[PDB]
Amino acid sequence: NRPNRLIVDEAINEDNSVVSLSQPKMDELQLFRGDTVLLKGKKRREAVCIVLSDDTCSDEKIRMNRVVRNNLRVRLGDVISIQPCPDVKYGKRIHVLPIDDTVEGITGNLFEVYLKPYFLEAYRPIRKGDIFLVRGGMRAVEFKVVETDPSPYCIVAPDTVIHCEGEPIKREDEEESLNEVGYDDIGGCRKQLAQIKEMVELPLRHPALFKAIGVKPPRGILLYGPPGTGKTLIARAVANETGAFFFLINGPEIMSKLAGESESNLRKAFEEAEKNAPAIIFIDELDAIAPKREKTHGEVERRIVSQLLTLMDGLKQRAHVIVMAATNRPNSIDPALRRFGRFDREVDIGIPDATGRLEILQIHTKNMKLADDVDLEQVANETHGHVGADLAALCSEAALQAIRKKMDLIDLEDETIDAEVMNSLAVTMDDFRWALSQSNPSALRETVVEVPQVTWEDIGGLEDVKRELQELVQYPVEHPDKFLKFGMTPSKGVLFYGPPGCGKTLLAKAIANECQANFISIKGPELLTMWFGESEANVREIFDKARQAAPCVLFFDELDSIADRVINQILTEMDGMSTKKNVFIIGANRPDIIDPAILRPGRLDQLIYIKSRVAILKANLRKSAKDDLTEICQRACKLAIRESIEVPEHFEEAMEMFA
Amino acid sequence: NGPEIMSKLAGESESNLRKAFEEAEKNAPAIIFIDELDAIAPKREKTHGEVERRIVSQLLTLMDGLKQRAHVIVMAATNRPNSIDPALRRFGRFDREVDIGIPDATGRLEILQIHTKNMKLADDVDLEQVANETHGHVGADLAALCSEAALQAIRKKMDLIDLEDETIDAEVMNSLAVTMDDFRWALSQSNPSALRETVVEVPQVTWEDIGGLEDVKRELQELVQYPVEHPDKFLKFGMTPSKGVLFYGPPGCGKTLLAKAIANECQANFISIKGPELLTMWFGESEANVREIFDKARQAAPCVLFFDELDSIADRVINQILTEMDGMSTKKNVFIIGANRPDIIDPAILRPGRLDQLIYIKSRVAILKANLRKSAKDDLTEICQRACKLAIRESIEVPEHFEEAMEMFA
Ligand SMILES: Nc1ncnc2c1ncn2[C@@H]1O[C@H](COP(=O)(O)OP(=O)(O)NP(=O)(O)O)[C@@H](O)[C@H]1O
Ligand SMILES: Nc1ncnc2c1ncn2[C@@H]1O[C@H](COP(=O)(O)OP(=O)(O)NP(=O)(O)O)[C@@H](O)[C@H]1O
Ligand SMILES: Nc1ncnc2c1ncn2[C@@H]1O[C@H](COP(=O)(O)OP(=O)(O)O)[C@@H](O)[C@H]1O
Repeated sequence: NRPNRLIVDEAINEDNSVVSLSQPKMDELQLFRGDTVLLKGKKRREAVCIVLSDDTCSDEKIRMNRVVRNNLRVRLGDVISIQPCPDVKYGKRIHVLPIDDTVEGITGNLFEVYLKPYFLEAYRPIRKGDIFLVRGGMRAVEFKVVETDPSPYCIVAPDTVIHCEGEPIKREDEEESLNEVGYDDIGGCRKQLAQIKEMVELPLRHPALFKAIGVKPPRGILLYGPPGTGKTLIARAVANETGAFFFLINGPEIMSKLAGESESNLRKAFEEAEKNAPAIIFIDELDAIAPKREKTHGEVERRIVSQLLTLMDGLKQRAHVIVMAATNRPNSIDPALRRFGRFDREVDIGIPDATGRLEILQIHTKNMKLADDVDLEQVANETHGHVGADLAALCSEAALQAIRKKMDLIDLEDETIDAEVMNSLAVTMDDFRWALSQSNPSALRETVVEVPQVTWEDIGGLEDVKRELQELVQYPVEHPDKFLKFGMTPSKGVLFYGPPGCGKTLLAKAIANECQANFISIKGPELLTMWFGESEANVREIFDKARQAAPCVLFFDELDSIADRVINQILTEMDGMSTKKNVFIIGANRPDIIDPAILRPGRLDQLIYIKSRVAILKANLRKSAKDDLTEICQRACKLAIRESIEVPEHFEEAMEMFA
Repeated sequence: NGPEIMSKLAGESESNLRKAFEEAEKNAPAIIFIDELDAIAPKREKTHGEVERRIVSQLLTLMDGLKQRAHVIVMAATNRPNSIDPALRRFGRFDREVDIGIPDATGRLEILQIHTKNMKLADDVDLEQVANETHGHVGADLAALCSEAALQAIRKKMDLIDLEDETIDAEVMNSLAVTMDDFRWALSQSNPSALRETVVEVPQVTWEDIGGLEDVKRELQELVQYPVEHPDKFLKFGMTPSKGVLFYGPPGCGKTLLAKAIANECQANFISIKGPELLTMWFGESEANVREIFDKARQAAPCVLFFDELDSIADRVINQILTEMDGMSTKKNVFIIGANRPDIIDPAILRPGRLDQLIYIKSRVAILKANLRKSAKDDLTEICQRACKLAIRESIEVPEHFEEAMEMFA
């Protein structure tokens, strides 16, 4: 019913002048490639840009970056009308202007700097009144098309004289900034972002629905993670994204107010968020305001939490507010905010994976002229355990470096601090090398969630167990119905005991690869020691970030390290682990100091043990002449590389009771 | 609302509680319900305040001030005996405990049913199923589920169909159905993580899941199957029934599946307090947590208690379980089972007034029949499982394997 209309979705191609559809739709709409389309959005707007194809598009959702989307006064979810519009004629005169707030500080001629680079061989269809963004000179510039000759919309051709006077246009009310915290600004946090998104989607963008309805719509949204994971952003952006009024509550701020005035604030906090509703009240650094754990010692520290819990209930479904809190971990927060009616929806944000950090890194360089030798992916690679902040700060450092070298030293000619300068000012792969080898690479590490990369290629011999695990996992994850035709239910865990350097680990990380499910490597030394004292509570937390990161396979290497608390605790959270969910559990030199209970059912009821020393030499020199296991292959790669520096091709020089 | 009553200026707090009763004593009969009390009156070791102390008082000053003629029944909701101040327990204040607990198999169903008495559930919505896989949830958990699952429907079908237009009206929601795929989504979320604890269920397993050793089988039925159905037949001899029994021996022997069974023949609940568990996964220094167990024990009667893996641990925990063992009103349905190391076992536990009954655990030929019942026609289970597998893995590759799988103390 009404084919020409489709639901706006985020864009894959960040290029302003393009909207991409799915092929079947485009044929249904007699649309080709270079095809120029017309777009009628909300508030009576029209945005004529170019349409393309896209395999991951929806047969009814038109992908489109925020520019083309704000130029329609549309949010993500609203549906627009597309219509082929090939009757556009090469402009003649394109009189434009910069929104006075993206230019405050840049001197010189904009045109030459941002305009020309922008249009040169693009022919970007443009329509009178469109606000488009240009990233150059190490920042962002918003330009408003004031008057276009082939009116309304024309195609900026090479012969279309593009005028630019000198009276930056004041930013009109409704024309929200494009420099605004957006979805496109958050990277690496895909799957979980996607979760915040649906929770609010309904109550936040479809208000009335919760009037003609009587259903419990989340109110409190808690975000977990370590400082710099990007909660604020993910927050300010989901609000800035769905047209909600965003009202912030900086936790340290709310404490730095006279003993009492504190309250009044939180109250106005909600008293103002309940005004412009839909609205998201974001409590930043909550663990500072409401940490009623064993740090709760105060005649006023207690009144505050109350006052907030008195409001974290006071809000009715009709209020149209979704309160979002950002704490660090289950224990930083008061166990009373967990009540069902307050902050009941946890969303774990975590450390960005290999790909993440890249996106992230990419996201913060969308302005600086990176060099041809800047392999951002590289930067992403050697940075193993960083968070957003760490990664962003890096781009600033690395960047400032450029500016600290080339430019001001060249002060000698003079101080032309202008556009053309920053514009051509490049940041080479040596600027990141400097930024990285600093006093900032020291990132606050913790337990990471990655997607196993190693397959069965890095494990030779013992192919006995290999064809076994694939049956307790490679079948209940891809073949769900084949496991309801027998009656029996899958195992919750398994155990791998034996001598060191045997293969257990490289196997546990492997088994997950064949299921594309994450992994969690909780080393033995580690829970007890390097984490937090008396942390039988830290253990339940592990499972939280475990069952949540599903599909996944858990693995506690070196279980012999430790019926005591820790063990018994890992055992308790082992039974309460919703079996009917993707939460596998591996185990790990001393089958004696091992509590038999761990051997017992409902836990590690599976018992395994670890030709071999002939093929484990092939998968140990693959990426490495043609004539403990690795303790030798390494003493060779060395005497082999030390023999060259002194022709890349050594060895002679290197040379059951329990079962 | 307890947090509410604390979030008021140091002092105004009182005035409230007073009007609280000053208004409830007006429209009386009336029930003054103190929500989240453990926040107001937790005079346990968290009682550190020149004002935290005045409040509790002020309330205890009223929790007495009320006369029979007042016509008010004050109801408090706390989490456990220790969350509350031991002074509210005085006879005259809050003296009547009513333990609400985690909903059993049937419960969760009703519950689930109760929150869908409005949404057009689909013909393929087996609510009982939802009830089944959700083992340890509470009301909230279960309700929140219906909302999630529900919103799901509304988040799919409807607004996507925004394309026609936004007719948010009755006929829409009316025909808007919530399928068994909406609950599948709601369940496989970040909410199924329910706050588990010790549950009270009605043993389902009978004597069918235990073959061999029918010696003890015809024994327990005499210390329970007779004093629960035949009360007078136990006052015609003089002797009084045993308060407990003990089952020691090698692993995977049958003790547990027996303790849960013995209760089934009496339709009496059961409580499985695993060994690792009291000490570890509960709360530290919890010789007080142990008396609590008996509280939720004698209360859930008729019932049979069972501490599996007693060898895990005269120390506190044990001695404590022993103390609350004598003070356990014998003239009430409070049986007590026990549970690989008859050495690290304090003889006192062997002694009378406790586990004066001592038992030990054909067999490995019939324990194979009750292990393949609901499962060809040509440690005990450590094999029957390696078979059901190589049997189902042999099909995915026709539902019918084995060859492939293959006293000092007494
Ligand atoms: N099957 C294998 N294939 C390739 N390399 C292996 C294999 N087994 C052991 N290694 C090498 O031996 C070292 C120990 O590897 P790993 O398998 O990760 O530990 P582990 O045997 O599981 N540890 P542990 O639990 O203490 O016995 C590594 O540096 C590997 O390169
Ligand atoms: N009599 C029995 N009938 C059927 N199955 C049994 C029997 N005894 C043991 N099993 C199996 O053995 C495993 C251990 O069962 P269970 O009887 O519950 O423990 P237990 O012997 O009481 N434990 P423990 O106190 O450590 O010796 C289970 O998976 C059962 O299926
Ligand atoms: N996942 C990410 N992708 C891109 N940028 C990120 C991400 N996480 C953090 N950042 C950047 O790091 C900084 C940290 O932001 P913020 O959300 O406020 O931190 P916090 O998690 O402490 O609240 C921001 O300026 C943001 O742009």
